Amino acid sequence: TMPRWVPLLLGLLGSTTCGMLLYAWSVFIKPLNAESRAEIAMAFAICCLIFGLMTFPAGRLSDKMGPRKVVMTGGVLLAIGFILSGFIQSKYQLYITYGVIAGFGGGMIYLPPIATAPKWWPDRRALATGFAVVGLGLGSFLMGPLATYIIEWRYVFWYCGVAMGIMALIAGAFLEPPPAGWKPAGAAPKVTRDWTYEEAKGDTKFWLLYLAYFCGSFAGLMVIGHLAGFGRDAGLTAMAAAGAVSSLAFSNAATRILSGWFVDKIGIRVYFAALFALQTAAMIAIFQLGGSVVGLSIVAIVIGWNYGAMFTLFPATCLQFYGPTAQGSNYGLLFTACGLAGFAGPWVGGWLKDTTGTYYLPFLCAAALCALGTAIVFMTKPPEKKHALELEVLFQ
Ligand SMILES: CCCCCCCCCO[C@@H]1O[C@H](CO)[C@@H](O)[C@H](O)[C@H]1O
Ligand SMILES: CCCCCCCCCO[C@@H]1O[C@H](CO)[C@@H](O)[C@H](O)[C@H]1O
Ligand SMILES: CCCCCCCCCO[C@@H]1O[C@H](CO)[C@@H](O)[C@H](O)[C@H]1O
Ligand SMILES: O=C(O)c1ccccc1S
Ligand SMILES: [Hg+2]
Ligand SMILES: [Hg+2]
Ligand SMILES: [Hg+2]
Ligand SMILES: [Hg+2]
Ligand SMILES: [Hg+2]
Ligand SMILES: [Hg+2]
Ligand SMILES: [Hg+2]
Repeated sequence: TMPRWVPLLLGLLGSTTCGMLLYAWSVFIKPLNAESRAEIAMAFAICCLIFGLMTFPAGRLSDKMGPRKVVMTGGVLLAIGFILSGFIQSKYQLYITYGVIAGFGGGMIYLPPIATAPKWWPDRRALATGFAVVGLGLGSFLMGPLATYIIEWRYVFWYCGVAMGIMALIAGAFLEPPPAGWKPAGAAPKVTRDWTYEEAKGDTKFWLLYLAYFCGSFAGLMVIGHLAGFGRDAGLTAMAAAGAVSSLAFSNAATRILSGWFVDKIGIRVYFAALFALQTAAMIAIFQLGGSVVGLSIVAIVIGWNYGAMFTLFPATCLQFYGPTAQGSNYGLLFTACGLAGFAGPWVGGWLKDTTGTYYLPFLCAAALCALGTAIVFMTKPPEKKHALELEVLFQ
């Protein structure tokens, strides 16, 4: 049929499309304001909400009618989203074009490779997931310099939108699970089977993981935007604080592959719980390390490592608990937690800071959420593997 590393390249393409989506708004704040900063950020808020919710229908549709159709619809929708975002005049115009259309298309791109790629790597599920999610830490390294080039803004929307449409159409074009029979390899039994979606959705462990995903995502999104202002409040220059926090991008991208590889070799739960614990420690430690370039860098690298790991390790966990046949539907549901979090978290962090005027409230709230997540992730072990009596009774 085809070499099983191609779905990795596909997930990389799709997720890199998605990372470009996530990166664009940051470069658009100054150009758009040139023609309120909060008023712009509402478009990114809608983008995060629509993306995170639409993974759910994208996952159900991928499981029902295959991932090719969904990734390609998402590519057309996101391409239209960006290209129409270029021909805008109002704020509501941007909300619609970028927040809704683009978020819809991007979510439909994002989910199906995460579900599909591991099916090709039953030997390396987490690493395959990682390739399907690693593009989201690559948007900067590809788009950023060229973005600055073309700005020095409508052109960035139009041209990047075309490029993303093409990458998503290619990534979806060649994307599909392995054929039903053969799995890519190199007295009566007791036949088990993967969980159905209705069975997993009704499982309590699913909702404990859901809660842990919400906590981790919410903490990261509530503080990440504040790291550099923490540094400037401690006496650093804007440029020095900014340099320091920028290392976070490197660690956020690398963790998606590295954690996947690591938990493939040794297992998920304790490493994942360790990453959560370390994130909790970082939310507290910033008050001691955050006032110097080297210290603020260490905190940024740790936070990024932990945060990014979430997006390989939650699907890897979900895959371990319930199996791969319904991974589109199960992970589509579960990601809606990061959907709600990306909607509301950044706003909450800003509001707590303003309320007290200080970074104690958001950082300690985020440390509490990561503590809850540590407990949930560490104590939650996989559920009973299901018994397939309706197949078991075929053996004479
Ligand atoms: C934003 C953080 C909130 C995460 C936790 C949300 C709990 C929502 C309730 O879940 C319910 O649990 C039952 C079994 O436990 C299921 O049978 C039922 O179908 C499901 O609706
Ligand atoms: C900054 C912290 C980095 C993570 C270091 C913790 C690695 C955990 C290794 O323990 C292993 O975990 C597996 C279960 O998941 C099992 O094989 C077994 O219980 C144990 O051998
Ligand atoms: C002195 C004021 C209180 C400080 C310590 C408690 C912080 C309570 C803020 O609530 C926040 O609201 C979000 C709403 O979605 C939830 O995610 C979550 O429960 C929590 O992060
Ligand atoms: O990895 C993701 O998919 C993500 C989702 C929502 C917000 C930020 C990110 S970085
Ligand atoms: Hg957002
Ligand atoms: Hg988005
Ligand atoms: Hg976290
Ligand atoms: Hg999210
Ligand atoms: Hg708090
Ligand atoms: Hg909190
Ligand atoms: Hg809460």
